Amino acid sequence: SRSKVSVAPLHLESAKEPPLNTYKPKEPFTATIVSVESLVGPKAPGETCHIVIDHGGNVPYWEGQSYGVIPPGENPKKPGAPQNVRLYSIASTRYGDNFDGRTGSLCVRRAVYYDPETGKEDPSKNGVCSNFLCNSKPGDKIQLTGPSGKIMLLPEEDPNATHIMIATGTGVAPFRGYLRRMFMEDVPNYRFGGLAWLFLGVANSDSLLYDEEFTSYLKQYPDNFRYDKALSREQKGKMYVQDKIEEYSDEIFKLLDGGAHIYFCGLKGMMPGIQDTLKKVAERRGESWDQKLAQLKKNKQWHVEVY
Ligand SMILES: Cc1cc2nc3c(=O)[nH]c(=O)nc-3n(C[C@H](O)[C@H](O)[C@H](O)COP(=O)(O)OP(=O)(O)OC[C@H]3O[C@@H](n4cnc5c(N)ncnc54)[C@H](O)[C@@H]3O)c2cc1C
Repeated sequence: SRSKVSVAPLHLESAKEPPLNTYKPKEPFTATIVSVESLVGPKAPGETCHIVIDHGGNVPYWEGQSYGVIPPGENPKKPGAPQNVRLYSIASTRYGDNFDGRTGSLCVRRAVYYDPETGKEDPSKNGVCSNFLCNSKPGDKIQLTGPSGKIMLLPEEDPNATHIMIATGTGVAPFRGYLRRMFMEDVPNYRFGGLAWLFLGVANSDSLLYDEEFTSYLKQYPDNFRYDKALSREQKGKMYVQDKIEEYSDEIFKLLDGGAHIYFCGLKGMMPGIQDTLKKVAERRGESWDQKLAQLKKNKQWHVEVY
């Protein structure tokens, strides 16, 4: 009776390459919604929902990939054509939230349109797929394609590697799946003993996603996990993720020089600030960020999936 949760079926560890494009837009797999829950409190700027989908084992994936969802309806401008696919990073491990290899989960922020001037909402301008997803109920069907993506696959060749994960908002999704695989699940062939460090930037406390889960790893694996948060409307210029990275810049640089992998996922808007900060930090140390970056890319330590 140990701390790691048993997962099945272990034959999901036997594949040598990740599944890709198993289902395509012309003939999607019809999955079923198991549950939908809001992840945020009243003060969040908008709703972010957690959706568990039963694919019954027919649409397996690896951590870090995405599922494509085709919302119902006709393409707003392709008469007789189906809506385009929207991609969502999978937020669960390959065994899924019920530890049985039958489900996958998505972390979806509702894209709501407000008139800038009148602040008035106009539902005809809301994002179609995200609202359809957070409006779903148990038993509803969803058309899935994929899985897709290789950029965010977790490098497992060294089980003692260092992984520094920087997310904003729904960009936390792939990291929830990495971390359950590193810490929560009993996966015999992947026993993590390195350092995983998660930085998460959100608007405020009520907008934190999966905080209870991440906080718990702090108490169980104090030597292998670090977690820092930045609340842009409730912290110590206000607080963005780049500021936290600045705070720990020496450690981070030291880790990157030692071979650490670094990942960024979430809204593309997060990137410019981060890159400014890293250049300024490098400069203070007397290093060229440009040269450092070229080296991290060459060594395959730099992983970005922003949208
Ligand atoms: C690799 C990848 C991973 C992703 N992972 C995630 C994830 O984990 N979670 C997540 O929440 N998203 C994720 N996304 C984004 C996701 O794919 C969708 O882009 C997002 O959910 C919005 O799609 P939608 O169909 O709701 O909006 P769409 O209907 O495509 O609308 C796009 C935007 O246009 C605004 N808009 C629409 N019509 C008008 C109009 N007439 N005038 C003015 N504005 C208008 C809408 O309000 C919306 O903001 C990811 C994207 C990629 C590429």
